[PDB]
Amino acid sequence: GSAMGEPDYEVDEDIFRKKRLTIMDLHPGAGKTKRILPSIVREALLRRLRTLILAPTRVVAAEMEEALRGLPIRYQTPAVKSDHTGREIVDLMCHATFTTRLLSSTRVPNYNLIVMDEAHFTDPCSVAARGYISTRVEMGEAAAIFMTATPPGSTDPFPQSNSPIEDIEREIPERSWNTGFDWITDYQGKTVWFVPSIKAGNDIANCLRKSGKRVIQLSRKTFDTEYPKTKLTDWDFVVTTDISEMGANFRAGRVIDPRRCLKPVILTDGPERVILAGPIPVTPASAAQRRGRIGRNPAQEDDQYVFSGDPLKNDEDHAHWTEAKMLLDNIYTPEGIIPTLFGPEREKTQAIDGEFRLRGEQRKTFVELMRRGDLPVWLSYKVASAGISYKDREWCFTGERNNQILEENMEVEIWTREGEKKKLRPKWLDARVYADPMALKDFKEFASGRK
RNA sequence: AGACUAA
Ligand SMILES: Nc1ncnc2c1ncn2[C@@H]1O[C@H](COP(=O)(O)OP(=O)(O)O)[C@@H](O)[C@H]1O
Ligand SMILES: [Mn+2]
Repeated sequence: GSAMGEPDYEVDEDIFRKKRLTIMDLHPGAGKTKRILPSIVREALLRRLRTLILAPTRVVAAEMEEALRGLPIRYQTPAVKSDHTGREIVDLMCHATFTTRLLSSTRVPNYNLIVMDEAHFTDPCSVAARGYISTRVEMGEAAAIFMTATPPGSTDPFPQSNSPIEDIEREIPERSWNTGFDWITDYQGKTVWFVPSIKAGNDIANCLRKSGKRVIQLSRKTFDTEYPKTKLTDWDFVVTTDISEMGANFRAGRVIDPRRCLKPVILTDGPERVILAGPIPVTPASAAQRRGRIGRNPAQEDDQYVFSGDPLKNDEDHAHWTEAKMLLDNIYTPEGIIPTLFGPEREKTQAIDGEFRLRGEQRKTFVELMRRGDLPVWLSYKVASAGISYKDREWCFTGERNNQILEENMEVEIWTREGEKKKLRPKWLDARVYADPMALKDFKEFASGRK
């Protein structure tokens, strides 16, 4: 038994058995991250188990550190700074960090216990990680615990909460607004507002500030200096991307959720390419996670969730299912086994197995294009499997006529390392490297030979 | 688009 949000003395021996995958399917705010996880970790240390803890984002990682503070844990994330002796048997890192380590030339510890928090995360690295973890369990090499309020197959956008939630459907502005949305600024409590992009977040946040509102902007770019500020009394609005979709304990009163996002889609009609489709409705699991940011305080009973529109459950055309398989086909078990996708996430798209297997230098190039080149999984796969080296940027110019990249209606020119002037016309098109002007600048640096 | 950047 336990009290005071403190960990339970009693932990089930069942969850530590090899060949055992435990799905902890508990509602938002039940105590997965900050009460259950510490109990498991303390009991893992006593059992002397080589242990891996996985967070989807740095927001979840920071939440974990608060609960795990004092324990001999090795943090492998910029989100947390702590002294490490080097003899820690418990490692903590993000989902994508682990997949990266699995794809790189050196070698993950042989964990016999793996705890993945937010085991529904649809980021391609997270899906591939679940594939690895579930084969390790199947082989009898590890015990694993998957913690999530929205396990695969979740259709309920309004799950159980610690406190009653007032669900309100209203129109929500995507852009700045002069007028017509007084309900946003008339509210007295603290609001968490989910935006599909940092661009949209910028022009919504400066719109709120000119109304004398204290606004914190959260994303991958501002996390470091800004997340400690949410752990304060000095804010009205948190305008956040999906970095805060999971795990966050903002201690707020309201979530504004437009329930929209841009989705990468692989197009198969004609030459294969990636587009950014949408904005389209988010999944029921995303809506449920976002709503899960509030109604967490049993002493605070009038929290609000303001949303717009229905969710869209069908995401089979989302590129993350192909890309997860592109990664997992190149990940190997120490025994030699390529892992298969976690049960519930199989046949989201037409497999077939080992289709994305890369050889020798191609697998290294594949990883290098993602980690050093900052290119998406699909694009990196296409370049690597064509036998192109990481530093060979020819493919950025040899695309068919229709692949010519435009910026402000003008044909993009690249000046190369050697002073050639060439039109940006890549052989493979991925809208993620050209849609946003900031993304395109980075891709222009890549095409130059300067990345 | 968003997330991750470890050894
Ligand atoms: N720093 C804190 N101070 C007070 N309460 C907290 C703090 N962090 C989390 N909580 C509360 O503890 C409960 C469980 O938190 P958590 O473990 O994050 O739940 P879950 O991971 O299942 O969403 C929630 O009610 C949450 O609001
Ligand atoms: Mn949690």
